[PDB]
Formats: sequence, structure tokens, C-alpha cells
Amino acid sequence: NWTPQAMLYLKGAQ
Amino acid sequence: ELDQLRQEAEQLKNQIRDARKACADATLSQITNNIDPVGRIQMRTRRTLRGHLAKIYAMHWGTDSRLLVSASQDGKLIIWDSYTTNKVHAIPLRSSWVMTCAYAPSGNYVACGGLDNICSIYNLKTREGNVRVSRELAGHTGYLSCCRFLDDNQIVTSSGDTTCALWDIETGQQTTTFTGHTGDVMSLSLAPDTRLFVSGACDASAKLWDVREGMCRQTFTGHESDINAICFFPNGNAFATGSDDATCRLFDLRADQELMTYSHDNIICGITSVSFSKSGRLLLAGYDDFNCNVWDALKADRAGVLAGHDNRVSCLGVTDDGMAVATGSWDSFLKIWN
Amino acid sequence: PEAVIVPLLFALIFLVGTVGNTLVLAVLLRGGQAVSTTNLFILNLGVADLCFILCCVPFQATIYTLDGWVFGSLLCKAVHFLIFLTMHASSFTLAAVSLDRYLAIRYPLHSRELRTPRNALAAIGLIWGLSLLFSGPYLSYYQQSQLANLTVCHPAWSAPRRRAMDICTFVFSYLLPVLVLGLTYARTLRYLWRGSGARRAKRKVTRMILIVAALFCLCWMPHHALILCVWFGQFPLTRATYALRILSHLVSYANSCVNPIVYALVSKHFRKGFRTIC
Amino acid sequence: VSAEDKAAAERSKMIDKNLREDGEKARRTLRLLLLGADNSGKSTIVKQMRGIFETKFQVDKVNFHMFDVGDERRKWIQCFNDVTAIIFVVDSSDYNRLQEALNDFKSIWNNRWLRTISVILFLNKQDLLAEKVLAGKSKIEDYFPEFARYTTPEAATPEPGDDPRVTRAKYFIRKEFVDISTASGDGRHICYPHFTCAVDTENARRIFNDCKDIILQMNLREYNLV
Amino acid sequence: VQLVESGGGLVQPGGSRKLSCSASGFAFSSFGMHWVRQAPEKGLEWVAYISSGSGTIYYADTVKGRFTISRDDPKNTLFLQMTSLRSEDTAMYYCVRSIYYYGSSPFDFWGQGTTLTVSSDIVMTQATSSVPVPGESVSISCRSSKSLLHSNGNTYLYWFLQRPGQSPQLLIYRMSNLASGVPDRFSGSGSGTAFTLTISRLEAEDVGVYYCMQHLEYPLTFGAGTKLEL
Amino acid sequence: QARKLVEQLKMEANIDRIKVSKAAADLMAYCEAHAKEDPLLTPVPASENPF
Repeated sequence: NWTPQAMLYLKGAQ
Repeated sequence: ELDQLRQEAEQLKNQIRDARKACADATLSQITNNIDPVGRIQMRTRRTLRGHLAKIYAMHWGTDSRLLVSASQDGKLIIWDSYTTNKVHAIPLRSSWVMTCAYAPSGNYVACGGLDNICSIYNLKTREGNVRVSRELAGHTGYLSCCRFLDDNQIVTSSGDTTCALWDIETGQQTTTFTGHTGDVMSLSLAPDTRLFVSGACDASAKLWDVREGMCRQTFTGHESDINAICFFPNGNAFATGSDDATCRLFDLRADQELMTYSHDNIICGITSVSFSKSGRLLLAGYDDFNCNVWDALKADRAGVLAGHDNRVSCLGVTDDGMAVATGSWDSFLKIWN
Repeated sequence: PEAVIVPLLFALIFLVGTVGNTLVLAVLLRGGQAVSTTNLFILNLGVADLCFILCCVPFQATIYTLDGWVFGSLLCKAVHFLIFLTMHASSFTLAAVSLDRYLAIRYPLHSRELRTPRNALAAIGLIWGLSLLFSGPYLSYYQQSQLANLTVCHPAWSAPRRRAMDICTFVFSYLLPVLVLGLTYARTLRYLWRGSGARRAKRKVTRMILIVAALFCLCWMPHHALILCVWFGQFPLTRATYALRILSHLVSYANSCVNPIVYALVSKHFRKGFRTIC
Repeated sequence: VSAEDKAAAERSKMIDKNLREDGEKARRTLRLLLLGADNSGKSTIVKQMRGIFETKFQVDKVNFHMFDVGDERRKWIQCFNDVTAIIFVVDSSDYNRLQEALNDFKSIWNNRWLRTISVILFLNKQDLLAEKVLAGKSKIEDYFPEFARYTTPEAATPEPGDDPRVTRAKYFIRKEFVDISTASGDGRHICYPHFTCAVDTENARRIFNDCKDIILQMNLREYNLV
Repeated sequence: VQLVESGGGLVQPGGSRKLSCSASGFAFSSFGMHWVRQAPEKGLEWVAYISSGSGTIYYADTVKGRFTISRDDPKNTLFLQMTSLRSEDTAMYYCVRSIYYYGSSPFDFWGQGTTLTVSSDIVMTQATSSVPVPGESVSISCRSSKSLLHSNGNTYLYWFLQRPGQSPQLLIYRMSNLASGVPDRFSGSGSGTAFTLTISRLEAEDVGVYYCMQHLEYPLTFGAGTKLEL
Repeated sequence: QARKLVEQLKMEANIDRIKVSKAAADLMAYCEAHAKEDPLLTPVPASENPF
């Protein structure tokens, strides 16, 4: 699944 | 007439063979059977001497055991200092083709030769801080293959016209000529007493010659192919020869007999150059398989391999003190082993 | 399941690429090959580019597999600076290698004076400087920060300028090198095709050129395609999207993994040089 | 190190720099090796482009240097193992010594130390061969029995304006030479047959193109393409 | 070979002067050049050294910052430029060729010197100044502050002889080897900080001044000088 | 050249000969007498090794 680290890395600040 | 001469020659050869067979009682291996082996010797490349822009054919250690003179096809005769890998002199030559080189025992002169049929002499320790041609020894018909200095004025040169010669530097013409070989003479070696010297040709035979008398003394034939190089035992009663038969052969002078055969089933490649040790226990050799092998003179066993080159090696040399070994190959770099 | 296979795949790619580049190091440094334009180009590309990028791979895999950034603040910028420095270095060096191949094939004689090892070193220096120039801004394009209860090394940069920087990276790192590669290899293949051994050699050369071109295209396509999808389309967050991101990262790493094998480890001459090392 | 040692090191560095400059200057020239036999037009060919003899010439700003040595060449041929090409001339007109020419070519091609040296082969004196074929006094079948069953291969297109029997003879000789060359070629080094005469002046362009192909193959080998 | 230097003369203090040395009969590019000074009432002192191709240029402590050296190989010439000279620079200039390789003989030839009139370091000690002495063996001892023996096994000190009124010539280099043209009567030995020169069967034209010069490290320093008289 | 070969063989016929066993004994005596004088056969200390 989309780990919060991966989500923040892909989307940057948001 | 002709039939009588042929019969006489056949009888002489037969009695020579009978004398040869009668002198052989026990093999050298059977006598030195209870001898401790030297074991495996591993020598590493202490320094590589790079700087040559082309392939190398010859090299000769100095008397001081510090200076090497290497002959290469880039048209240069670089003089290397073994201790510090310093190029003492750079000698551009008129002809690029070279297959021989020499160093004077005094260290004052160097000799070079190749397909130009001329032995060039260069003086090192002179004024104007330069190396210049001293004498262009000319008169040979075949290509020059091996030169060795006797003194600062006396040379022995082997050429490609199946002859050797002893030249005088001061005079400039041949002092004596040595003829009788049927095949191309490929190498030449001297003796510590500087009274006799052995030479190898392409007719699968080695021959001893006297510098004074100027006539052949002994002829040994045990090879099946051309003898590429020859080295002489330090004691003065033997020598070693190398051919393309992938085997080396140690002959002796006092007995006039073939002593040992040096070969292995795995190797099929020929011998390019051989050298002995200061004591004479180890017999060095260089092969076409891009490496060298150290073989014992009494056991004929592979004591070690020197696989430091990329191409097949050309020349192997041992210092007078016997401290180190130089192997110059067609890989453009010559390596120092100890 | 996935959390068990993902780190194994990353480690496997790391190991295979690193060992291939290690053989490249050995052969091209201590293999007896003298200095030359070809040897210099593959030396630069393989050794520097591939070893650096493959060493930096785990520092970015830790984003997905350790669930936490633990490399500090200086690493958070320096590692990714190195990553994109190698991205640009790989692109420019592959383009330069293709141009050198064209120069040596079309003009095997007149280029001999031009393909001097000094000129090769100058070209390597120029392309490294260009890679540094285009990879400099990523020292601040990423930053470490504290969000909620987590510390993350994430892009800390304005979106209107982040989009422009991504576009610049796409056009300079990918578009120009891929275009140059394609055009140069097309010209080379056209010139080559205008006994049985010669035909076999030409066929092998054509196959190798085609596989190199397709390799460089298809390996770096997915990552930039995903970035453009993010910045010019709706990219949702789903397990399929996570799998696609992992696949894109894996193919991006497999590019650098297979460059040394395809360029170097396939020729009999290279293994002949390798024989000296062992 | 001492001051003398440092000065010696500086001298060695200068010597090495001079060595590198001389090597770079010398490597710009393309060296060849010319071989032949008696009644083979080595002299006419080498004069066309004009112990050991050597010649200069230049084609399209490319410098070529030719070496010829004036039996049992198995020893001095080891010197020329780094040359770019070996030119081998053969008298196609004479049939008595053509077989020993084939033997010589086989010895040269299968030489252990020319395992990577390409050969450019010249059938010299083509007009003499044409005249001998036209005369009919000498028959190839007398010396080579296989010539009777041999036929000119299709898609030949030799040139405009020679008799079919002349083409048959020339391609029989070329097929013999090419078969000898390709018996154990294995693709490392190849042969370039050519039909040259004593009066032809475009003999430098053929050598230029053949050496260009050789260097192209070497470069292809260098970039690991083959 | 020939080495002749020109220039010099009466110059006011603080001026700039040029000394030009020309060589013939040998390759100037291979050889390195040395400029040394001789005070009219004192011994020899080194000034400057330039290597082959002007790769390395070294100056003495006294003349640092105001002396410049150059060499023109195609013209086979050596130039020395002096600026802001003092009253102590009035001396005789000697130009020396020195080649540097294993077995070489540095300071083998000394060119004809000029004259200029103006309007840490290893110390060499010579105990004997004037020694009365033909046909009698003469021993001269030179002492050094620290041992002149490097790790490689090479000792660095040279013995120079001065005839009355012209350039010096080398006698013994590395305290063992004999220079070319030197009679066998000269001999040399030594150990740590103590070197000896021995002359047997002294003959005519042997009168001169003996200098021991250390070459282990720059700057070069010469001996005080020993005079031999009948 | 038959006469020259015959003369050479006749000259080579009259040579003093020594048994192979004694020659081998002399060779091994030479090899073992100078065994300590060879820096390569017997390894030398690094400090004592000039190379």
C-alpha cells in the first residue's frame, strides 16, 4: 500500500 | 669417390653415436633422485617499466646490476635504471627494426641490431652529454639476431646468413668469421672465461665455437625444430637451449651428451629465451603462452609461473649478482621479478 | 508479501549491477588496455556513472522499505544530488559514446587524429561539468522535514517552479540524449547497410545498436512518464499505483544494471582482457 | 629523496614526454608489408605509387609506409605482426609457379603470428594473363584439372569488354586464392582480392579502401560491437 | 665543448644588469645550469640553479626575490637578470653545466667567469687554510654539520680544485668516483661528517685552492678553501 | 661441401670424453656449493633486498 513516506515523497509538501 | 666420402662420413657419424651411447650409464634424474626439491617459488612484479610505445625484442642487464638496455620497435633504445625506474638515456635509431641488444661489461658502450643488417654502437659515458653512433658495423648478409660484448673493442655477432662473427670495434671490420651452420642462427651466448661460446641455429642443432682458433669444436643435435635462444651454465661446462618443440634441453661440454629434457604435456608453445641463475639451480624460460615458467635444473618440475604479461614474452635476463629477473615482452612493458 | 519481495528485488539489482561494474573496473583499469578514446569513454560511463548510481540506489530504496529517513539532513540533499548527477552523466555519456561510434565507423581513418585520448578526457570533463550544472539545484530541490510524527526527505519546493524544474530535467536529461542517440544510430545503421562473415558482423552490429537504443529509451521512459502524468493528469493513490511506481524504479535501476553488460561484457575482446585479471 | 634523485626524476619525466610525443607522431602513419616472389611485379607496383627497403606515399591526407625485405621467412616475419596489412602480390599469368604461390599464401595465412593481420592480395599482370588465355598455347586444365568442371559463378558482372574465358580463368584463380584464405579465416582477418595490371595507376585507392575496411573492422571490435 | 660568459662591469648600486652565457659543442637543453659567485677575497658561494627546460628554478637565500634566471635553448644561451643589487654582489660569476642521472658527473665543466663591480644551510668547514708542500702526499679533511649519506646509499659531496686565475675544475664526485681527465693520483674517502682527500706523488700544476661542496640539499654551500704552497 | 663436412667430423672425432656421471656430479657440486650465494633461490630479507 501507499506508505505515508511514499505519498509525501511523491506529492512533496502535500 | 662420392660414395667413398659418404661411407666415411657415415662411419664417422656411427662411431660418434657409439661413443655417445657408451658414455651414458645413468640418467641425471636417477643420480639426483635423493635431492631435496627447491619447492614452489612465487615472484611478484616489483616494478613495471612502462614508457615504450611499441613492442620489445631484447634486453641485457649491466655489470653493476642496475642498468637495463631494452630494444623496441618504436625506434628507441631506452636505458632504464632498475632501482628507481628512471630512463637514463633515450636513443632514437635510424632503423626501427631490432632483434638484439647488448651492454658493455665496462658499461661504456651499447650495441643494437635488426633487419638493417648493421650493428650500431652507441657510446654512453662521453662528453656533450649525448649518446651518438660510434661505429656502424656492416658486412653481414642475413638479419642480425644476437650480439654479445667480450670487451670494449671486441664483439661477437650472430646474423641471419647461417654464420657468426667476431668483430673489432676499433678496426671496424670482422676479426674472424664462423661458418658451417645450415640453418638460421637465432641466438648467441658467451662464457665466464670468455674463451668459448655456444650458438643456436634453426637447423635444430647447437654449436660451440672458439674465439681464438676461429673454428667449431662441438656440435650437439637433439632438437626437432629451430633453436630460438640459448643460455650458458655459470660453471662453464654446460648450457641450456630452447626451441619451438615446447621443450628445453641442457647439454654439457665435457661429456658431449644430452642430459635432460624439459617439457610438459599441457604446454605446446615454444621457447623464446632462457636464462640460468647465479648458482645454476634454477633454469628460467619464456614461452608463447603469455607467461614464463621457473624450472629446476635437476628436477625438471614446474617450480612456479610468472604470468604478469599480456602478450608472449621475448627476453629474460638475470643480473650478475642474481638478485632480480627482467622479462621483456611484446606487451610493450617489461616486468621486474624478485 | 510485497514488503518481503520489494527489498529482495532492490538488493538483487544492486548486487548484480555492482558486480558487473566491478568487473568493468578490473578489466578497464588493470586489464592491460592502454589509454584510448573508446576505453576512456566506457571507463568513465561504467565506473563513475554506474557505480555511483548503484551505490545511491539503497539510499532511495530506504524511502519505501525502512518506513523512515535516518540519513540526516546533509545526506538528504547530497545523495539525491549524486543520483541526478549520475542520471545526467549517463545520458550525456551514452550520447557521446553513440557520437564516437558514428565518428569511428563513418570516418575510421580521418577521425584517428580527432579521437585523441586527450580530447576524450576533455569531453569527459565537459560532460561531467554539464551534469553537475544541471544537477546542482537538487541540493535544495529536496529537503528534510518533520510532518506529524514522521521525518521525511521530501521535495520542499514551490509547485509552479517544481513543475518547471521537472520539465527541464525531462527535456535535458531524457529528450535531447534520446533524440541524439536515435538520430546518430539511425545514421550509422544507414551507412553500414550501404562474404558470409561480413554479413554476420553487420547483422550483429545492427542488433547490438538496436538493443542499446531500445534499452536506453524504454528503461528511462516510465519514470518521466509517471512524473508527467502527475503534473499533467490525475494520478490516484492505489496498490496498483504503488506497484507501478516500484516497477518504474526497478526499470530505472535495471538500466544502469545492464549498461555495463550490454556495452562491455558481451565482446570476446573484453573477456580476453578479463583473463589477465584472474 | 635527494636533490640528485629529484633532478633525475625530472630528466626521466622529460624523456617520457619526448617518448610520448614521438610515439604519437609515429602512430599517425599506416604501415604495410609487401611480399612476393620472382617474376612478381613488386617493383612496378611500388614504383606506381612512388637490407630492408621502404617507401612513402599519401592518399587523401593519409600517410602510408611500405616495407619490403630483400627464403625461409618464418623468422623475420615475426617483426611485422603489428602492421595494418600485408600486401601479397602473385603473378597470375605464369602457371608453373602459381601452385607454389598458393602454398606460400597458405603458409602466410595460417601463420601463427599473423593470426590478426589482414592480407591485401594482388593478381599482378592481368594483361599478360589475358594474352596467354587468348593465345591458347597454355591450358589451365593441364596444371589444374578442376578448371574443366569449373564454371563462372552468376551475378559476377566483372567489367565491360573481356572475353568469357578470360573471366572464367580470372575467377578460377580468385576462387582458389579466396578458398585458401577462407579455409581457416574464422573472421578475425580477411583477404581482399583485386585484379591489377602493370600499367594500372589506381593501385593506391584499392589499398586505401582495403585498409579503411580493416580499420573499420578493428574499430567495430574495439567498441565491443563484434 | 666551450662555455663563455659575458657582461659585468662597473654599475651603481640598485641597478639592473644582464649576464649572458653562450655554449657550443654540446646539447644545452639536456644540461642544467648553475650560476655561482666568487668574492674577490672570499670563497665560492652558490647563487642560482635552473633545470632542463626551466622546469625547476632554485635561488639562494641571499639573492631570493631580486635575482632572475632564464635559458633559451634554440639560441643555446643563459640569461641572469639582477635588480636592486647590493655592495656585496660585486664578485666573479661562474656558469656551470651539470647533468643529472645515475652515474653522471655534475659540475663537470666550469665556464669562463665574468666580473661585476658594485659602486638551515649546511655549513662546510675547512680546518686547514695554507699547507706547505711536490712529491709528498697531502691529506685534506672536510667536515659537515650533518652526515652526507642518504638512504639510497649515495654520498653527496664534490671536491673542486682552483688554478690561479681561471675557472675551477671537478676532481672527485661522490668522494669516490674520479672525474674524466683527472689524474689517478687523487683519491677520496670518508664517513659520517668527515671526508678526506689524499694526493700521492704531487707534481707541477697542482697548486690551487681545494673546496668541498655538499649536494645533499639546496642551497649549495662551498668549503672555506685550503691553499697548497711549495 | 662433402670434404668440409668430412674434415669437420674427423676433427670432432678426436676429443677427450668424460663419463656423464662425473659431469653430473660436478654440476650438482657447483649447484650446491653456491646455493647460499643466490638471492633468488633463497629468499632475501626486504631490508637487505635492494629491489
